Amino acid sequence: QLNSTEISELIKQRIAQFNVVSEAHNEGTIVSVSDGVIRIHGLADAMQGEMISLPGNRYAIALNLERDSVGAVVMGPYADLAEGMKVKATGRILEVPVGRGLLGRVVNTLGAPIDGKGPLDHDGFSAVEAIAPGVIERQSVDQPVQTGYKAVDSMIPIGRGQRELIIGDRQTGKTALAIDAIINQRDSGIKAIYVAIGQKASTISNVVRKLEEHGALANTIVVVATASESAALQYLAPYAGAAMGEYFRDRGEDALIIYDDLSKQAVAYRQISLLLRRPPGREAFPGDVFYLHSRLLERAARVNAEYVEAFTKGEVKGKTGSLTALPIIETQAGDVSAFVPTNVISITDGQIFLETNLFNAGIRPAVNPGISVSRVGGAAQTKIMKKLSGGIRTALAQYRELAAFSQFASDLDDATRKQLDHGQKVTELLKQKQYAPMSVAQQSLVLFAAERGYLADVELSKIGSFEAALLAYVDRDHAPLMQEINQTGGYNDEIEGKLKGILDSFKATQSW
Amino acid sequence: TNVISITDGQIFLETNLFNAGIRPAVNPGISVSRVGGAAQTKIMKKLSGGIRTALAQYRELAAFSQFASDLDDATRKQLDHGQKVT
Amino acid sequence: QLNSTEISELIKQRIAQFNVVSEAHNEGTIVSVSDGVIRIHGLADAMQGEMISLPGNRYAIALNLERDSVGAVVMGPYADLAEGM
Amino acid sequence: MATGKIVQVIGAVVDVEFPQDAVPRVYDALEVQNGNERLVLEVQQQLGGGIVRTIAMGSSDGLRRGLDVKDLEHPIEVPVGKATLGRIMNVLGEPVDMKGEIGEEERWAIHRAAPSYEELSNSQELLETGIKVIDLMAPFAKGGKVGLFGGAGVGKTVNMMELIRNIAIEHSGYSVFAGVGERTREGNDFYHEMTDSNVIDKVSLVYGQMNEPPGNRLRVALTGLTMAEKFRDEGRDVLLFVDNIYRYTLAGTEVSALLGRMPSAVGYQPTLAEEMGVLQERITSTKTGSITSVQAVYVPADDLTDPSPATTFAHLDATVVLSRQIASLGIYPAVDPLDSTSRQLDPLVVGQEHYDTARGVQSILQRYQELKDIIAILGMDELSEEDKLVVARARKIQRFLSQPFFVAEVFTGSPGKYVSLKDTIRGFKGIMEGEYDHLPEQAFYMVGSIEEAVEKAKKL
Amino acid sequence: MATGKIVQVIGAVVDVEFPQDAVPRVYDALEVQNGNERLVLEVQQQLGGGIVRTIAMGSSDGLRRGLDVKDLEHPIEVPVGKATLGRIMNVLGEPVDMKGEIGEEERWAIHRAAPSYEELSNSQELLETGIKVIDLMAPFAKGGKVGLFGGAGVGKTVNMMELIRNIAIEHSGYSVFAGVGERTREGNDFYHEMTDSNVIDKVSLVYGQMNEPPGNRLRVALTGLTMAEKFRDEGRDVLLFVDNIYRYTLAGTEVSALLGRMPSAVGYQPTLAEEMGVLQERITSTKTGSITSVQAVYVPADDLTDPSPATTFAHLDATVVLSRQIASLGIYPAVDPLDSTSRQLDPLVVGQEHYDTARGVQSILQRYQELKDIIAILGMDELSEEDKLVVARARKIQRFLSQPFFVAEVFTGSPGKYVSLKDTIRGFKGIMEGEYDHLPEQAFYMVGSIEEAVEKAKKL
Amino acid sequence: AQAEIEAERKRAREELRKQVAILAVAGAEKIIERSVDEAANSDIVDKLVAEL
Amino acid sequence: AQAEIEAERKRAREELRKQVAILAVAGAEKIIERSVDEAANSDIVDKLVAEL
Amino acid sequence: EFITVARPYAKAAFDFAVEHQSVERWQDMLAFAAEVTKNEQMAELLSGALAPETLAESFIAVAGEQLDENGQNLIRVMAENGRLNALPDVLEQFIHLRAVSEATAEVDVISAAALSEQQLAKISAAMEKRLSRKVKLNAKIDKSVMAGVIIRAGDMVIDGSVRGRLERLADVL
Ligand SMILES: Nc1ncnc2c1ncn2[C@@H]1O[C@H](COP(=O)(O)OP(=O)(O)OP(=O)(O)O)[C@@H](O)[C@H]1O
Ligand SMILES: Nc1ncnc2c1ncn2[C@@H]1O[C@H](COP(=O)(O)OP(=O)(O)O)[C@@H](O)[C@H]1O
Ligand SMILES: Nc1ncnc2c1ncn2[C@@H]1O[C@H](COP(=O)(O)OP(=O)(O)O)[C@@H](O)[C@H]1O
Ligand SMILES: [Mg+2]
Ligand SMILES: [Mg+2]
Ligand SMILES: [Mg+2]
Repeated sequence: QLNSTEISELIKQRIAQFNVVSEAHNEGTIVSVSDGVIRIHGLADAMQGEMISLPGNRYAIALNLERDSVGAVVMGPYADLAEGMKVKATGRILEVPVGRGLLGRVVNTLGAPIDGKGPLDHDGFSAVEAIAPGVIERQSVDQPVQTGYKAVDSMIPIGRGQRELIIGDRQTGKTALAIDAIINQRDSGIKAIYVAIGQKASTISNVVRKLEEHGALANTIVVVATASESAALQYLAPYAGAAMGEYFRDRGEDALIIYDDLSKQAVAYRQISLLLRRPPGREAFPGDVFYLHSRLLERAARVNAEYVEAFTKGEVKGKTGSLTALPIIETQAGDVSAFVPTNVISITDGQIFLETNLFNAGIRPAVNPGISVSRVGGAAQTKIMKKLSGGIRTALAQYRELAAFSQFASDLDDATRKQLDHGQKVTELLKQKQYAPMSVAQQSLVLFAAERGYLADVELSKIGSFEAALLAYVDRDHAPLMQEINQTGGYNDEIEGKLKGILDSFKATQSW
Repeated sequence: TNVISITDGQIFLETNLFNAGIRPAVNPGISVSRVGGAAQTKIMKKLSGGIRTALAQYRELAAFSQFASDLDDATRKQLDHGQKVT
Repeated sequence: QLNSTEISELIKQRIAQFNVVSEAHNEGTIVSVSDGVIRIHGLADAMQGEMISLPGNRYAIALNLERDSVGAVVMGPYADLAEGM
Repeated sequence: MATGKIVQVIGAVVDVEFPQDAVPRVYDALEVQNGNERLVLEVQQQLGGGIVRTIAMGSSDGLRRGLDVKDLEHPIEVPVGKATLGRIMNVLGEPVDMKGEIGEEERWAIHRAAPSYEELSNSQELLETGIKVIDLMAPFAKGGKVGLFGGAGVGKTVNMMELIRNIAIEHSGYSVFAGVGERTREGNDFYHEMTDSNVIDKVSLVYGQMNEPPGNRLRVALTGLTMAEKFRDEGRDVLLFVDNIYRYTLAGTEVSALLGRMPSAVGYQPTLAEEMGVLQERITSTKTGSITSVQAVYVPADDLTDPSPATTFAHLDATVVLSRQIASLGIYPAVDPLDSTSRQLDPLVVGQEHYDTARGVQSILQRYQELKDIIAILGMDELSEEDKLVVARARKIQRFLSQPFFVAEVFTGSPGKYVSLKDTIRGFKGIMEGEYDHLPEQAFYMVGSIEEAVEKAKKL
Repeated sequence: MATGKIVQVIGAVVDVEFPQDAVPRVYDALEVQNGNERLVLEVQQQLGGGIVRTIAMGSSDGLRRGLDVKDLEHPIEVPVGKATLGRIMNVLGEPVDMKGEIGEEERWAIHRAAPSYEELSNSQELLETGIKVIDLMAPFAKGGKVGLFGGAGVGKTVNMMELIRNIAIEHSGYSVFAGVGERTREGNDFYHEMTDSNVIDKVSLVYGQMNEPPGNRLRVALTGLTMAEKFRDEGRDVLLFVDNIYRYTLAGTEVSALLGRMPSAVGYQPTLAEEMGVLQERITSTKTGSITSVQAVYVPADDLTDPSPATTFAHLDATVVLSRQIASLGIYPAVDPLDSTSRQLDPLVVGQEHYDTARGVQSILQRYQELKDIIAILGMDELSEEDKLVVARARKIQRFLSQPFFVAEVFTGSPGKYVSLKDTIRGFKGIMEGEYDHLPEQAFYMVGSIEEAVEKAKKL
Repeated sequence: AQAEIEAERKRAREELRKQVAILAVAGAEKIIERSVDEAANSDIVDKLVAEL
Repeated sequence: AQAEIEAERKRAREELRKQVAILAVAGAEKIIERSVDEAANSDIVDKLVAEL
Repeated sequence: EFITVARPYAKAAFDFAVEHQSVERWQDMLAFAAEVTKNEQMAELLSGALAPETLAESFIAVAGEQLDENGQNLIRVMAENGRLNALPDVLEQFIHLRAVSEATAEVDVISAAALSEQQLAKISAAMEKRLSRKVKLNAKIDKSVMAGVIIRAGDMVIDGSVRGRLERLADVL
């Protein structure tokens, strides 16, 4: 701590660098203060979206350039402002710290550290509001991003550069599903970004604690706008997350971003619109809310190697960057015909519908396979999974068509009883415990087991212990094959023979 | 509901019962007195006991005990007394 | 606070002399066009439900007779009407 | 001193005009002499031109235009500390019992920031409650938030009085009860029960009940939090009971339009979620000290998807959801086990056996819901022979979730029971495993442990 | 020179003041420099006194008040003719494919009157698509319109990609594709599919991407339609593809709400049926040539009744409904043989052979639907001999309606097939007449033509 | 644990620089308060009018 | 380590009292764009010790 | 507030006063018409719900200093629109329009002390390079800007104050 010498020298470097000459600026005066909105009279040269600078290190986003006023929303505690204060119009747009140093930091939406573990070591700044890569810049998504859920990676693939909506009622596992997606990417080279809109701070601390108890936190950035922070910060926070993820995308790396509750960004934006007196639409949401999410989600993209080389000025070659988004939405009473669910259901590439009935009945994760979709689909899987999951799709489709008879089952004919029991066994197979992700080898093995009829005789209540025993058996006894599959995902008659051998040996030699 | 939230109880008069000549049609089970027995004369409190849950039970028991019945003597005396009471 | 179709040129005309009895009660000028509806200033003797004859041999139906202007709907392509006709 | 004039009066909100240079800040408190009286206004907005727009912390009637208002230069501030303890206080922190001045050393402004994310703490230490359903399905931790979501007249006050009885008498630290916009009768009963138990000198009481005008019901919860926040910062641990949080947002809605704000989803103010968050975010534990809270949350018209409950759910750790369709069966407490939930129901935390029992109970009750339509149409005889057993076990589990409460002896005579957790997971594991499967349904209704049920069966 | 000044900027809405001699008409385009970048505005209303209310055709950020606006005395107007083919353009007719300037011969304004009722000509020339289910069940003629109806993920876009490939490779007809609210991922997939399939040099592409302001997403349909009108005036038969009507109506709802019009039934703009008419009525087969169209229409939540799909039905001639259930059973292309319909499906126009083959297939499937729920309860063996034969033929028909597409060739790998209408009728009639009762069911799946069924049956 | 110690070092070697910076600018302001001179003030005017 | 750094923290507090005067004069001189051999150093030292 | 509703009457009055080269007369006519609005009683009558032209007449009666055609007609049109309370702002916008048309501007000078005159000469002449207009200084003194000067013209300002340096530096630190 005799570093005080350094301290004082650092302050001396800040003193030396102050270019004490003046610059002309444009000025205005506050004439109103209410609920976080201020009305500024003057600022003839204000621009829309500009950061206006108030007394104290505070700013406001000028959103209404009315004929004779400027409506601006304060980015922070506004109760201190007062009529008649003077205000300056910088030329600046909202820019945020960005770069590799952020990984493992928790920051608010201005990028101020909030974990308290000191300042940032960022790599410069980036504009919060940017335009996504054009049509010509994209490249079709053909790589997997593994969630580690049997239920998702088989029937609802997610590809690098896709945008998959997690949607469901309250308390059905939307956050658990996304955080397991993050945890699974600890080793996978994908850098994750978790951005929490309007959650209570103790929940944020809880999830960060779970990410630190697993290995994942060192990989990932957390961006926080707690429910006590003003609406401007809540509403902006998803853009600050995307601007952090694009630093990685535009440099050939892969990133994953998880906007928690876009259905609360929409609410903060509604509040801001109604206080600015903008004409309300349906359910009082302002009309542009589609544009609001549309521009945000369109930034999730995969960019071909030539756009990277053009951006990084030749420094990175032959690599394609990618940003994957998993927004979360909450629907009241399963109702998917509301304004915000229907907008984001229209924008995204797929949906994971989480059902509260399935969640109660024990099926966890509660993904509803019959109405969940993914428009990147088969293109994004490993070809072993691509091969094996087609039969799960059909098994469940026939089960869903037959299910109506389950309440008269005893009257049915065995020619259909076979199907109506295979459906139940494969469904009991897709249940999974939390924080327990599976490598692709294990999901492929466990799906092969059910696809080739091995489970046709195991009793329903034991399927889970069967699965656990199988995964342990293969992990000790046949590890090189798992290594091969996990490393390449390939499929061959050779691999199929090895798998048939493993199942035969297990089903005789071991027990569950 | 706004007013159920302000008072100290409610006397819910049900139209099905009222059409069946049960007058007054006090539906026990929904109606309650949030001050309870503290208000009653000691004799009335003694004699009444928890009678209103007795008639609530009798009235829901009649929900299953019309087309069939089981334990069909103790339920039979339960039903008999509930009917003579009502 | 909303202006009510009173504007710089018309107020300068009323400055010039207030009671503009000079104006015929039979004619007016378009002061707004939008979504197929137009607001006409003048036409003191328009009558509700009347046919108003636009330039280009078209018609408008006077539906709103208000304190200062007549709101009418256009019976055809409206896009080429302009303020001041 | 003066230097104001009134210029409007709409309902509860009053506009006041000051010289351009002296205009008060937001949330400052003004004062007016409403005749032979004193009235306190809290400023909410600064309009232009030296005007300011305020809410009246009192009866608005009797105010003329043109009165003179005095500008106190500080927000509302309330007594705080040991002095507050065992006394009843207004929203303005005046004493409202008949006893003397509050001898407090210190006063805090009721508007405060939440603690930093840096400061928060997390604890898994379970809190045992005597109530079978609550700590089977929705256990909660010391230092967490609990919320009782219910309709009108289903039991969210009686349940809170049992939680007070069970936790608060068996806990050493101080406690705070904030009565927000509910009956004065209940507050008086509570005060006399506390004083005739001699526990009153642990408990501080704040009361802005139903009778008061909207300003009081609006700002009283912030006072109750300010007192709990003091005791927390002292490094104690504290129990904070809020009598009905919904009345705070409702009092906000009543005033919203008069402040000139466009209405929103179902009439509510536009700032609903912020107004709720800025209160909810300061009622938390921290590394210096911890608050345990129980908040009753009324749901209007029994609609669990109304904006006010829907935005409340995200704040709370353990949510208990009462329902009228269960209470109309006489099954008190009327907790719905298929909607109750807790952040603490993890194998890591409650251990495998408890978690597995809870999930088994949920699975049975859900399977019973899936049958009620076919049972309703075709009658119970068309079920498979194993479904008749599912139904026969669910209809027992429902009753065994019932319990008689010590505070409810007034209503039903039967003496209350305290059931320990160890003693209830055993009973439910038993019923599920079908080893009490030879006992009539009414053997389980309103009993303590499973052994009182096996006894009650003998006597019919 | 630039003669007007900006006076307001509220989101995407901008107001401009002009001297009263120079006021732009409605739909006139204005231009302003948003710093180092040009921005154009389209006039939506004339209000007040030389004030004009406008929508920005580009990102609104960065606009100051007082910027200089130069008015073009044109509406928006776009390049047309052969020069466009194989280019991708935005709504303004600027390239976004980086292949440089378009090389326009002529520019046409995007706002123009529909053909008179006098100019139309009713001609019933059926289209041949090469898609077995569509050509058989839902035929449509030149000048007509087809609506592909279905939920998300069912295959509207890939069906349209296949339809483009078939029309362009087999019949050489110019096509315009207007992506109203296009997903950029799907637009890049389309561009690379058309360039790999080597059809691209006979298609012109227009994209209004989702991330663009509402003014862009609304007007793109008129740009694509104006390009189709130029090719029609050259006497060609062109085919116009619109990637959603639903997003067109959403962009119209957004623009209406931004302009502050009072909303209607479910928030939809007052003008919904007019905007739909103004778009749909220019797509007709005047005597000089023809525009045919196929249009995708998402049905939100499977209701088929909210105003955007309900209002579009009045204009469509054939409707093809895709179901996710069928798709999940793997019979792509996932038209549902019973629900799809066409006005052109009557003997007088399709011929009795075709009409009877279609009604036969419908009868066979409709009886198989009856039979499935006997087969479930009683098993196969209780059916009569002709009931088992009807089931076998119905399954073989249901399988035979599947087909491999040259554009799905990337998803499956299997090479696509084109099936002529002669072969479709001869195949379905031969199956229903039992000429192929000796082949197994799998032999029919995904083969393409009926001779390929006969061949495939050998190797299985 | 070592990462938590290094965090506490960075945190207390930021708040200390805040304390010095505040006292530095308060001292410079007092020096300016007495050092103020009409000739130097006129040179401030000359520099701002030349920069203008 | 937390008690060890608290010892280090007060030793830095000792060392910084000198440097903050040098920072105050450097700030004043950059602010006014001129050197100043100020006379009434009593005001400097009075601040220098009193708050620290 | 009335800024947005005074603009049309201000522009029309100014256009008229230009076409008749009587700007200087209109300015004081409007000043008088404004101060009549501020009278204790008239302000009450201006709020009362009387018919337009009766209010107009009661207002004209109080003015003999209005030119008997054009001032009356302005007042009567404003009465027809019930906007008589806007006069205080019609005046300000008229003044501003006059400034803009005559290409003459005012600039404020806020200083630690009175300047040396030739300083004011350099300040004005360079502001006439900054702005094209003929610039009229009106200097003021404030000890808060302990040294240097602030130039405040319109809403563009140049901060040469030592106080501005001191805090602009403080927020680096
Ligand atoms: N696969 C699983 N198996 C068992 N329990 C699970 C699983 N996934 C989630 N849960 C449990 O479900 C509960 C709710 O989880 P979570 O909070 O992730 O849902 P949510 O949708 O985020 O709720 P909210 O919308 O309130 O945030 C958690 O307590 C978690 O333990
Ligand atoms: N354990 C119980 N035993 C018997 N009755 C109960 C029990 N719990 C609640 N009740 C009934 O619930 C009714 C509603 O009272 P209360 O809980 O005050 O409703 P609210 O939740 O609206 O305050 C009371 O009249 C009481 O009789
Ligand atoms: N004939 C087909 N062959 C292969 N895949 C198909 C076919 N039809 C649809 N799909 C699949 O459906 C998914 C979405 O296709 P898309 O055309 O985008 O559907 P939509 O436009 O209806 O949303 C993709 O996985 C695509 O592979
Ligand atoms: Mg969550
Ligand atoms: Mg209650
Ligand atoms: Mg689609």
